[PDB]
Amino acid sequence: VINTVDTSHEDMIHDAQMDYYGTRLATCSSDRSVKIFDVRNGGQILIADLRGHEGPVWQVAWAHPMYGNILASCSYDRKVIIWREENGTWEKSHEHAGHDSSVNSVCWAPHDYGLILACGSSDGAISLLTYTGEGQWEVKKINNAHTIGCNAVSWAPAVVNYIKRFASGGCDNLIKLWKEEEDGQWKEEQKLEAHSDWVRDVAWAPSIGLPTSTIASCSQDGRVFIWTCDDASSNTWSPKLLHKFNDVVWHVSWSITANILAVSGGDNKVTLWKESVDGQWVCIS
Amino acid sequence: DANIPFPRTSGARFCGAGYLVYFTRPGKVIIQDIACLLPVHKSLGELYILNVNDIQETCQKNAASALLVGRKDLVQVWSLATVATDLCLGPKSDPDLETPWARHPFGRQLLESLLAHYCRLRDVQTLAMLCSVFEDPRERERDQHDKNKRLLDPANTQQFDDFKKCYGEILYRWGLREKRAEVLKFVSCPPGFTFQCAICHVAVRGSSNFCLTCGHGGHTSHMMEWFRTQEVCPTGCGCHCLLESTF
Amino acid sequence: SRLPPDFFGVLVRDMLHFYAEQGDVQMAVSVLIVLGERVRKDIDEQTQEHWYT
Ligand SMILES: [Zn+2]
Ligand SMILES: [Zn+2]
Ligand SMILES: [Zn+2]
Repeated sequence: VINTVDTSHEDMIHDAQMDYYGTRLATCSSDRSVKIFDVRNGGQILIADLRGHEGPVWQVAWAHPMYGNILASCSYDRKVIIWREENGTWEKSHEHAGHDSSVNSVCWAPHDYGLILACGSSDGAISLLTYTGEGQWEVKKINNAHTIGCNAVSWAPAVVNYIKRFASGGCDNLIKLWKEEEDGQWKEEQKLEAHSDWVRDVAWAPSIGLPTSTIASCSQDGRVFIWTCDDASSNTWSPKLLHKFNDVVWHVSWSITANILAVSGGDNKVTLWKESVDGQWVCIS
Repeated sequence: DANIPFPRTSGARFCGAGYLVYFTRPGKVIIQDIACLLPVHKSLGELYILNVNDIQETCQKNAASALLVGRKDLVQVWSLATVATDLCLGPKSDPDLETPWARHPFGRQLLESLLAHYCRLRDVQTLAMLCSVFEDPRERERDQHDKNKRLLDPANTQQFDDFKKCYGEILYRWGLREKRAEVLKFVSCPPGFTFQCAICHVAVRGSSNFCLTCGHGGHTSHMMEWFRTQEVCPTGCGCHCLLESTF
Repeated sequence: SRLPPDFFGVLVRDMLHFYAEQGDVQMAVSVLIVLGERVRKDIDEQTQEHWYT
């Protein structure tokens, strides 16, 4: 079916993400407001409001229910605000401003590691806010992480202790892949550079047991690249094009089982890809 | 703001298990169903009985469900699993006696072929269910025989466990937890004083409750019966346990 | 919406070959006769004569 909720906003809408069970709907916007809508059997009703962040909002990401009801917001203002809620009301919990340029993206970490939140701001740095407990957080920093600033961040599925790995890429079209040593340092590993000018979004496919790591990409020049690799521990990342549209591509998304990719860019449209038996990506709708 | 890729007005995204969201500029958030697109289905998920004792009953019960749903390759594969898991094919410890059913071509090789095809089709559901169901001197021979004894290769246990973890995560997504326990039941790797009752005084050894404040506990059904109608400590303590035990 | 048609042919051929190696030429010939054209176009013609004789 088709479900539609009226935004009742006054300015633009930048992102919209639902909840883990499919029983909530969050909306970021440039009105300096967030309006949480309870979607259930086709009905739009309010639950909360975000009347103030000191600026427009860019991207929100829900956290795992294992740890409760936690919502994050990275936006224009240079602040990242969490919304831990208690006793049926949504309340501002904790904020920090560890940047001197607008926060670009936030992406919640896999639940096995803990409750970690990567923050790729526009000032060439990445901050990983770990939950120390008892209402305290730790803020790490890696300065000079980019020459133009990371546009967006992504987390790698967890494998078998543990080895934390995540991917990010800036406006210098030099997408890299990080790592963490035993000490605690975020050492760099590699740097893919088969991109034209910039890379807006980066998304990493979910893992379902297949020995193959797949990373998507979308450049500011029309290109949706699928950087598959199946060389176990040989580290061979071979780009393969999928298309080249008529305008800038904005966001790349994945399925649960990594069979469908949906890319929506500057053309004010959304097209759905796939992966055919031969090895070519075709549209469906 | 030099780094300004500002005018973002469109976006598509997958959410939930069976859902999709997208919005556009002319602007209400329209979602859509994609349940028939992914190889997994919630409807078939709710019906898939599993059991460790009576394997055959599970296979024949799952057989009817796919026909009740519409899928076909399963109403074949489940039948093959039923005929390829009977206790008549029980292995024998001695290596002399008979060739194991694993080394028969319709044994292990069939399992590998089905696993490969459904890996290509990218359907973690059937993988999880099939794997769960199928789960100097002369001394250095019985070890190799036990290695060849099994219908699943001992050299790829990790991938099977990964399948069984992934299906559990998707089941949690859907909203079923009992099934998440049944599936995870098969995974190999692991996940003072005062001991009397208070309503019948017989020693407790199993499942129990108590207040944090009162410190009076007992059998769980006992507390169901007691607190069905009252609000006081059973041992004359005065606690309103509905205001203490719970948060 | 089904399995691909020519899916199990290789397994049938391997089962027959395995049964021939052990020396049970009784089941191989019986399966060949019972099936017929559904399998006759996959085994070499110089092997069938060996089994039959
Ligand atoms: Zn009792
Ligand atoms: Zn008491
Ligand atoms: Zn009490």
